[PDB]
Amino acid sequence: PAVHLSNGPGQEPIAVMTFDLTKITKTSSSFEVRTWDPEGVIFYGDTNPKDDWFMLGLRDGRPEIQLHNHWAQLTVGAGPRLDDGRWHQVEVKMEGDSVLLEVDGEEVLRLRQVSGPLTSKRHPIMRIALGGLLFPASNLRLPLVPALDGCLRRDSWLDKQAKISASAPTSLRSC
Amino acid sequence: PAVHLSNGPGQEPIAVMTFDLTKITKTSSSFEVRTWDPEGVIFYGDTNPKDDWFMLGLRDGRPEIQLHNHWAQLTVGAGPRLDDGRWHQVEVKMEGDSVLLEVDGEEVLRLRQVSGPLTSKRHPIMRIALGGLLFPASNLRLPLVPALDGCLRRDSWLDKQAKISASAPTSLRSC
Ligand SMILES: C[C@]12CC[C@@H]3c4ccc(O)cc4CC[C@H]3[C@@H]1CC[C@@H]2O
Ligand SMILES: C[C@]12CC[C@@H]3c4ccc(O)cc4CC[C@H]3[C@@H]1CC[C@@H]2O
Ligand SMILES: [Ca+2]
Ligand SMILES: [Ca+2]
Repeated sequence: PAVHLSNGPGQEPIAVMTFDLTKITKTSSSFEVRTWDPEGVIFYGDTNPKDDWFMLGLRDGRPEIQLHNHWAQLTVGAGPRLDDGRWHQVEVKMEGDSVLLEVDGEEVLRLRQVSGPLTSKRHPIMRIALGGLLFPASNLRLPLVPALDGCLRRDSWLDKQAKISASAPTSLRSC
Repeated sequence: PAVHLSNGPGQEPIAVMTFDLTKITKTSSSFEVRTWDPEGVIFYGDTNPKDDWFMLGLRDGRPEIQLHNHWAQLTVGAGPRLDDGRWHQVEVKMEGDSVLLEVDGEEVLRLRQVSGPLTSKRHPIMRIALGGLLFPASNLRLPLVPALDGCLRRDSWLDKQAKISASAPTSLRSC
């Protein structure tokens, strides 16, 4: 079962989850995505939308990560185009001080020395938003148009042990 | 004709070129590299080894860029392993405010918003060192052992119009 990553004209995420970082052990997430859209947000995460935030999206068909925290601030593209209408496996892992991006079983990007441990963030509540940002797109380091006309399936985010809340799936729309 | 990227035990580059940035028009370089070595420096560049420097190397077989300037400071891995004993084409381009890395005809990395124009650097003299750094390896954001047991060929760096000086090829060693 797959869900649409955008619902209608709005830019809002289709879903938000929140996690207690004092209870994280697994610091990775995995999902499959399918789209013909070259630009948009796949997911956004933060502990503070002003001071500690992360965005995985597509620009010109390829993955783009933007992140802004006390240790690093960056806008980076990598990997193959994904806007070919095929399902693609994506894994985004925090390992040590690094963020790893794997696409279709291949590591395509490693941002080294970019974060302290999730355990120790100043604010111990992490949000993950699917298909949109939790601030205006103009707040990005490099704006894009967030709407991603795509589908998401087989998605797991950190683990249930850490999860405090998840948005109502009443609004989710099947693909 | 190919040359070795390391000569004996020392860490020093095998060659240094310097350029007048007031005369650059082409801001890209291209070469082929072949190695079985998973770690080392391919080339280093700077306008100031303290304040504005760039390194392309291999770590765990894959490209790594480190760069430190007024606008960005980063350590990033991307692309496939290159330590498979095959010749690989590499192109490193500055385009707008971005650095592009292309391997075997595929863009594998785009560092966006990382530099002002080469035209306008505070110091208008750029050095490019092949096979080594122009400071101690401990000065890197993330140290590696610089010696790269590999070969380089078909290399062009910016253009001759901009070049002020090039090291004596008396020390270069053929592969
Ligand atoms: C933990 C994840 C990778 C690392 C991400 C990160 C990494 C650094 C940072 O300062 C904030 C965030 C928030 C979102 C995190 C992501 C949410 C899911 C993904 O697996
Ligand atoms: C111009 C090159 C790409 C951009 C590199 C860069 C990029 C940003 C910066 O602040 C310094 C340097 C120095 C070395 C430059 C490289 C030397 C050859 C390569 O093509
Ligand atoms: Ca879009
Ligand atoms: Ca080596």
